[PDB]
Amino acid sequence: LDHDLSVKKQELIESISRKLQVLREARESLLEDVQANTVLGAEVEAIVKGVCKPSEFDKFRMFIGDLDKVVNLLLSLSGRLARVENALNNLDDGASPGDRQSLLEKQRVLIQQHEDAKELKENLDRRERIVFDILANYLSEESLADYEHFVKMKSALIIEQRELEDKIHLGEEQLKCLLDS
Amino acid sequence: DLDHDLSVKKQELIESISRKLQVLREARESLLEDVQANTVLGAEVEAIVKGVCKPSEFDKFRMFIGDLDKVVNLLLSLSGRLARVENALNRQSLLEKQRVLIQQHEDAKELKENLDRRERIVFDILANYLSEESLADYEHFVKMKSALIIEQRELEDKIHLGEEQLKCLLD
Amino acid sequence: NEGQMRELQDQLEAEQYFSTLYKTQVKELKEEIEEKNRENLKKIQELQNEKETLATQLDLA
Amino acid sequence: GQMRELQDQLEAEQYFSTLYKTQVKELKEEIEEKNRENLKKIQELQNEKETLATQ
Ligand SMILES: [Cl-]
Ligand SMILES: [Cl-]
Repeated sequence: LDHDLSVKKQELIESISRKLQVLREARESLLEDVQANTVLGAEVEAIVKGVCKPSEFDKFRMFIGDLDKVVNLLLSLSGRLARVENALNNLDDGASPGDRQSLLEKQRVLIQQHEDAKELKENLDRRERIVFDILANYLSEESLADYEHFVKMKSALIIEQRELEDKIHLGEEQLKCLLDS
Repeated sequence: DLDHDLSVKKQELIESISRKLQVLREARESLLEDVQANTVLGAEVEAIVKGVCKPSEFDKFRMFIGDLDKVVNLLLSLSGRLARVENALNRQSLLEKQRVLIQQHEDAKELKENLDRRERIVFDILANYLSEESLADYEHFVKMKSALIIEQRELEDKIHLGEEQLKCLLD
Repeated sequence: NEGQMRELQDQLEAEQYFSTLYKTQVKELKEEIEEKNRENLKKIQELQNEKETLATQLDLA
Repeated sequence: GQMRELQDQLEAEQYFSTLYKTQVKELKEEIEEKNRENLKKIQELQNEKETLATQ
């Protein structure tokens, strides 16, 4: 029976390794995509500098910077919240009650921070509609479509990248732990 | 046999530090009486404002007081670490930390400015609502708290250091 | 290293205080904007009504 | 070893401080602009009331 088990281990290892390979390829392709979207962004910025007065442009650049920062914030924050959540879940029964209470407190503070970040998302969207309405008058419709596509693509693409990175990291971890056997 | 000379020099030094440390502890106790009395007085002022003042203006008052502790303690922790890194001169990674630290210090200065603004506003709104005596109690209370946390932290740092050297030398 | 730990803890305290103070300030700012907006609205209502009382006089003469 | 998590917390509160600061800026600029516009309008209508007053 030992043969069956060993070959089973080998099968699993090979499969997981394949998944890791395909995910890496996806990392490369997606990186090409981020490069392209970045170039489109630079183009939009160039076009807007000409038509937009200095205040409008400062609100624009400030807006995008705050976008990147906001997204990364929500992803890191949601990350720690998920980790603490799974820790509390799989935590052994009994052990220490003060530990369960401290972890619950971490859950509380993280969820509150999440609400604050939510309000921040609302305000940032307000800013987005503000810049959208102001810039709609200044620029053409085609370049405008390219702009909107770009802005949405930046955030969505950043998230896609980070989630993928998490998956590949995890797969690599389970693979390593399994090979150690 | 100058080893004797050195040993007695130590013994004298440690004795001195023990004395000064005692003085600092007693002074800390008196300061503790002061913080308690001032805190109860604070509760009283809060009650009077609760009765006489409006809910909104009262809310800005609570905002002000809550923000006060945070501002003061912030400047004390910030000035503390800044002194730690500046004294740390007595592979150049630190220079960047110094930069961010001074920038944070300027930002905190701006925050102090706004807090002082709010202090003037709460003072103006409260002068009309309250008596001159109760007003004296309010001003005395706010300034007493602000200065008092600083004094407390300074003393606590001093004593903590004295204990550090006493223990370190005493083996 | 423990000095790194403690130093980072102090940093966290700092940025916490920063965030909190900026939050309270933003709130007081929004409340202040609504208050001044409202009071000013009142003022323009008064002024326009006084200009109306002044306007009705010219009609007769 | 788990201090890197604490570093993550610090990064989070950094983002907080930055975003709230930027928001405060846009708010201050917003109050100065809006106040300026109000001053303009009230000045205008006051001037109309003055031209009417000379009658
Ligand atoms: Cl928060
Ligand atoms: Cl800062």
